[PDB]
Amino acid sequence: YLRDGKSNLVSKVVELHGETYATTVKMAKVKIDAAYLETYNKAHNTDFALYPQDLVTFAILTAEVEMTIRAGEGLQEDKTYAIPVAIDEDAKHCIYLVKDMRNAGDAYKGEGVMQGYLFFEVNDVNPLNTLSFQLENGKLLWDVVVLFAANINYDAEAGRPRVQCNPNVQYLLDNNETLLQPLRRRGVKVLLGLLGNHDITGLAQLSEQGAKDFAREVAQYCKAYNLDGVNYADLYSNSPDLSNPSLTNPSTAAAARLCYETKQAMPDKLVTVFDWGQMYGVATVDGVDAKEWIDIVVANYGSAAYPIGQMTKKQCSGISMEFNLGGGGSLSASKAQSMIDGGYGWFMGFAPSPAKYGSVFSRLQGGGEVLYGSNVAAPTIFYKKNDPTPYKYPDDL
Ligand SMILES: CC(=O)N[C@@H]1[C@@H](O)[C@H](O[C@@H]2O[C@H](CO)[C@@H](O[C@@H]3O[C@H](CO[C@H]4O[C@H](CO[C@H]5O[C@H](CO)[C@@H](O)[C@H](O)[C@@H]5O[C@H]5O[C@H](CO)[C@@H](O)[C@H](O)[C@@H]5O)[C@@H](O)[C@H](O[C@H]5O[C@H](CO)[C@@H](O)[C@H](O)[C@@H]5O[C@H]5O[C@H](CO)[C@@H](O)[C@H](O)[C@@H]5O)[C@@H]4O)[C@@H](O)[C@H](O[C@H]4O[C@H](CO)[C@@H](O)[C@H](O)[C@@H]4O[C@H]4O[C@H](CO)[C@@H](O)[C@H](O)[C@@H]4O[C@H]4O[C@H](CO)[C@@H](O)[C@H](O)[C@@H]4O)[C@@H]3O)[C@H](O)[C@H]2NC(C)=O)[C@@H](CO)O[C@H]1NC(=O)C[C@H](N)C(=O)O
Repeated sequence: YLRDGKSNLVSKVVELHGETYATTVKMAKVKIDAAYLETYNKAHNTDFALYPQDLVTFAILTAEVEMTIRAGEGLQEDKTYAIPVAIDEDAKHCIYLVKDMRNAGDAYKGEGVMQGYLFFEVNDVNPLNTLSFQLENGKLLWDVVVLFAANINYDAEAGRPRVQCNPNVQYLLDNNETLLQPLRRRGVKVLLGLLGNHDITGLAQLSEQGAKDFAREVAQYCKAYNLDGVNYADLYSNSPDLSNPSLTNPSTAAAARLCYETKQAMPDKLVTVFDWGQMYGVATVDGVDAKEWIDIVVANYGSAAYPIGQMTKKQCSGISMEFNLGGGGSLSASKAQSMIDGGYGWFMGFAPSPAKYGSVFSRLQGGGEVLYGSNVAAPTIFYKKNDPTPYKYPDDL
């Protein structure tokens, strides 16, 4: 089979932060197969446009061949383009999903650095508070943020599980242009959190068909509200009704099915998991390795995440900080160096709030110098719930 040589993935998202991106295609010759894009889009129910062929150069396989992707100027941003490359019948193709991020760089801290993953308890805290967190050199600390959380619940009137949004979640989605998109314009990836919610449905207990449908609903939410993917957290569900065709016995295999189907439905977006309950641990679905469908795994406070399948620690958190309750440690110089030495890709934080910024920022001292050459700066603004106005920190608290 054919795959991208650097990631070993048959489907690879490329974010352009400069004018060029170089990789290999690994198996003969390779070619861009524009006709296949219709087949790919039909299979995934996607609508990616073909990346301009004149921007892609191959150095015949030597088997591998160098491929360079150049950034262009005619294209629409916040849009994913495709490079379908062709040498079972699937093993004849791989795909690059290309996004130009040159103008949405404020969270991009460089190649090979650790990245931040932050959950907001949106019942209480405006996610615009992401903007309170910058390094002294102006970069935004938190590459990825989660709206914690929409729920999975049974819709009795429709006879199926659904995404169920409480009034706070729904208000953010309804107001996404003013309360979520300002983050995306600056390069932050905004994920919808999904969480169990005290009925027969759960993220690790959907049947195969139930998981396919719920995955497709989650993808529809991410498309409609212009979001960047999902986090799944398998907590708070009750025992399933095994007589219900949408449900099955809770298991890591059922959870993996949901993750796999979600990536299939939104292959250019992030599929991420909290490692708790039955949400994580099975490394293959339908012969496809987990590196292709778990982009980020974050662990419970006080633990580090671990990779499965072909994943590495680059897809894993090395620290998880509970910013409301205090546990999980600090992102100190010594911890930052430890995590780099261990090859971890992420640090996770949960439930920061402006009233506790003294605590939160105390726990971010020293680490930024090690990770980025620039410490986290003291905050000067904050946001109130549901209010787009930047307020002065700490005076306006
Ligand atoms: C058990 C245990 O412990 N567990 C644990 C877990 O938890 C974890 O997890 C993880 O972590 C984190 C932490 O860290 C978390 O978070 C958390 O969570 C929690 C829980 O939650 C859940 O639940 C709840 C409750 O529920 C119940 O109730 C209700 C009413 O109330 C109802 O409705 C329901 O239904 C339920 O009931 C039912 O069931 C039950 C049982 O279950 C029974 O009993 C009954 O009968 C019935 O049936 C809820 O609420 C929640 O939900 C919510 O939210 C979400 C988000 O979050 C969403 O999604 C949803 O939707 C919801 O919302 C909505 O609704 C509500 C109501 O409900 C409203 O209100 C709203 O608005 C909306 O609408 C879930 O489900 C919780 O609790 C917590 O919370 C807290 O925090 C936060 C922040 O973070 C805030 O925001 C809040 O508010 C709160 O706060 C509070 O608290 C705190 C402390 O804690 C503080 O800080 C503050 O300040 C406050 O305070 C106050 O209060 C308190 C009391 O509470 C007192 O104390 C004080 O004094 C004051 O007053 C949080 O959220 C999470 O989840 C996770 N994460 C992730 C990432 O995922 C785990 C792991 O870590 O771990 C565990 N543990 C263990 O495991 C241990 C072992 N076992 C040993 O042994 O060790």
